Amino acid sequence: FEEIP
Amino acid sequence: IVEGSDAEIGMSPWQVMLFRKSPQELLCGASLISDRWVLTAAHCLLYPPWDKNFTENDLLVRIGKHSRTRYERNIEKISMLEKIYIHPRYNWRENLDRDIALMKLKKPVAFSDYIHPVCLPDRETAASLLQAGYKGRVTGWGNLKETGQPSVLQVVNLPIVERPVCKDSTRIRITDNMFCAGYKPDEGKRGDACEGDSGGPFVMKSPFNNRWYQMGIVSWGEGCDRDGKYGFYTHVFRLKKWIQKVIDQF
Amino acid sequence: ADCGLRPLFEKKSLEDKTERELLESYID
Ligand SMILES: COc1ccc(CN2C(=O)[C@H]3[C@@H]([C@H]2C(C)C)[C@@H]2CCCN2[C@H]3c2ccc(C(=N)N)cc2)cc1
Ligand SMILES: [Ca+2]
Ligand code: NA
Repeated sequence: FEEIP
Repeated sequence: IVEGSDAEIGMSPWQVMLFRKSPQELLCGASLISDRWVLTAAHCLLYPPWDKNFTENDLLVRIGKHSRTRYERNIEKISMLEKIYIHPRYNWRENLDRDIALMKLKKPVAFSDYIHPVCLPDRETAASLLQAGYKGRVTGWGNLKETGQPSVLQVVNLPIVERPVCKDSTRIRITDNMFCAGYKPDEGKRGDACEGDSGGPFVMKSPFNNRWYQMGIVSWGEGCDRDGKYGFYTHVFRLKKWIQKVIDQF
Repeated sequence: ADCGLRPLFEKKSLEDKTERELLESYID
């Protein structure tokens, strides 16, 4: 998963 | 979803991803039923045989998503949980009876092209639509095969199966709070939910008022897309008195 | 009041690629 801000 | 296809943009705007914070992973599907309430399977939050017992702080709700792994900037919304409500008679000890849970969000989510609530059926909706042969729709970011993972949300349409056929396919005791769906060996077509999809919605489009209704929740199965087996779903209408009681009280 | 009506489909009177399959199964 791409990191969440 | 096994033997499904890529969803269209905005095809399932009620679709919710339940996302574990640490480590980062897909936990389950779920659905948006109002600006503040999310519906899922109880087994997504509580299953003591596998030491599963999530608290509100363990997970996040991601809404309006299409891509499985990407952070969909300016599109998806990320929400925190205020409180989890598990059906008090959820039977994880025997046969997973009443496999249903609610999550109240810390703040209401704004609706958009990509984010919009599904309807819940009433008695008449359930009587009209919950018939053997009638097809509903299952969506999720789960496994593509029993034994990888999709780039985008997957969709499959599946027929409701006669209760005797559901009963005869399994050694498990089936209750009135469950139904099963899927194609038979002789039908040639295929498709099922799988790991990652559970908790997600089984929906039907009423031909009387052209609205989508969530008739089922992805509950349990034996493998995924096996010949002679069917996916089992929580019967949403049968549990609606509980849903209403929780929303009315809290 | 607006539940179950999709902004990108029912709201603008567009159909998705497989919703007809569902309608065709509702034979009563
Ligand atoms: C009726 O009694 C039971 C039947 C099956 C199971 C095993 N389980 C399932 O089938 C679902 C659940 C697990 C548990 C945690 C519910 C896990 C968590 C991730 C996915 N998996 C669920 C699951 C749900 C649907 C299908 C399917 N339609 N093939 C296959 C699996 C456990 C109890
Ligand atoms: Ca049996
Ligand atoms: Na099957």
